[PDB]
Amino acid sequence: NVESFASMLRHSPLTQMGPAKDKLVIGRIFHIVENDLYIDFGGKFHCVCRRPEVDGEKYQKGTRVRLRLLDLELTSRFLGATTDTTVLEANAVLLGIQES
Amino acid sequence: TKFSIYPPIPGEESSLRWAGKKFEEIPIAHIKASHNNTQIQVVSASNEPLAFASCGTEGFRNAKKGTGIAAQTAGIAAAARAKQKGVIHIRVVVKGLGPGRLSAMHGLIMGGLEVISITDNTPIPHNGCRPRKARKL
Amino acid sequence: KHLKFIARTVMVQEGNVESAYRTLNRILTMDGLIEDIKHRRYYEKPCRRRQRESYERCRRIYNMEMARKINFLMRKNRADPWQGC
Amino acid sequence: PRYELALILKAMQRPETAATLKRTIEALMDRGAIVRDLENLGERALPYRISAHSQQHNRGGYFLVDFYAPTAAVESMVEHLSRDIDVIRGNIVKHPLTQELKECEGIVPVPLAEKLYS
Amino acid sequence: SNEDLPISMENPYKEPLKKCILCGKHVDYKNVQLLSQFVSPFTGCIYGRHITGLCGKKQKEITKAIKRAQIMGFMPVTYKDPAYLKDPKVCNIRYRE
Ligand code: FES
Repeated sequence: NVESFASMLRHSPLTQMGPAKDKLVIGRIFHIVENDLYIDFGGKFHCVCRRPEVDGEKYQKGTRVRLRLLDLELTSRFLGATTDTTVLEANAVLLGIQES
Repeated sequence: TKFSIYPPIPGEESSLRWAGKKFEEIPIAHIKASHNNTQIQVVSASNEPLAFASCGTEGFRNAKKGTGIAAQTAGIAAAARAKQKGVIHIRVVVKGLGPGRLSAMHGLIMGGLEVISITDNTPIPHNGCRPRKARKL
Repeated sequence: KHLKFIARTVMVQEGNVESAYRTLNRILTMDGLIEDIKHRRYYEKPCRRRQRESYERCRRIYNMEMARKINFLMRKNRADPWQGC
Repeated sequence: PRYELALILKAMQRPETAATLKRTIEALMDRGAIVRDLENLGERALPYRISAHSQQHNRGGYFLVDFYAPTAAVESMVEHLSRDIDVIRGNIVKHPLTQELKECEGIVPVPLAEKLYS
Repeated sequence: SNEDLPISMENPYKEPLKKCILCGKHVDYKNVQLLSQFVSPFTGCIYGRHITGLCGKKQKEITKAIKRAQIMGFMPVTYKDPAYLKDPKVCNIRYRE
């Protein structure tokens, strides 16, 4: 008796999230390049958010933050492009640090 | 107060005044800016001509009439002649896209007149008569 | 026949005649009246007018698509996060 | 069918306007129209100067005569409104209430690229 | 064969189409106040759909109503009626300064 893939997909938190628009998620800053923070939130792609002007130094690698998701994958189809063009990153708004 | 670019509506009493006169009574400076000439005429609110000027009347002739300086001179002369009759504030009604379209107004400013409103009355035919064929140049 | 000093009329604010004239010119340009007069100076033959309108529509569509593409791609215009690789 | 006559009448005294309205409705009835209703939108300045019967008008009274009439009557009615003097202007339209509102569900989007080749 | 398999149905999360502001409302030529909202205050030019944000059907209806009102003495042609200069601004255009 082993759980099937269908059951895992049905009960996955990402599946329960429904649409990713304006959803509240908890992400982790796994990389910092100057004032750009790369946050993984359990999705396929991370998201790049600018360091906030207030308490910016309080954000470091591993800091847990709250994000308002706009889209898991940023894709667009241009004129004559047979396939969608993606930037391999998500679109989210950095609300701020999350405290347990 | 809050300034509104929209002109005051005739028949409605507005607080705006100029020399104790209402907007409906301010004299009218008609400007026509052709490509070869520019004409300026001040009239009263009752359509009484008070002053007239043009590039040709100011001595400029042929191509020299098309310059903006000629329109500025015409505006200066028209403003002087109107001010001789007591004109102080004017409502500018400009038509045509001649080079002097703006310069004439400057002349009026240089002439001593005060412009309180700028109106465009360029004759734009809503698909009227057929204009001449394009120049083969 | 219409009432006068309503259409294409701008009130001069504190004697700033130049600013009022600029606003009036911008209003006419936004409404396309200036271009209308310029095109109506000489007759534009119907085939020429149709060609020009089609070209303008195609140019606007292409410009909008290119602007969208540039805005989409400029999101990646940031510091290299994996320098040295 | 159901027609609506938009009638701009010369700004006159109330008895004159009553006489003009009665005459116009009488003409409509003579041509065969069953007048459903008569409305008044008030007396107001015209949006532009209108010249009619060698006279220029700046103000007028607005009325709407809703009625039913045989089609062949409508043209005749127009002619009558042309020959009346107190009528600044008169236009008979198909009644808008006979034009049902086929509900729009929304604006269906279309990709912009195809517009170049389509 | 198993309950966990996905089922076929219309997208339940599908948000409704953003109907035009006049959708479901009867545009009339006698309603000069509504019609004037879509014309240029300084020239009376009818605004395009990219300015009014109206759907094609409603844009055509507004245009036809405006033309009918203009030709039937209900609406000024060369300018917006000054009595309606303070109506709610629905068109996406900015003129002054
Ligand atoms: S969006 Fe449906 S009627 Fe315009």
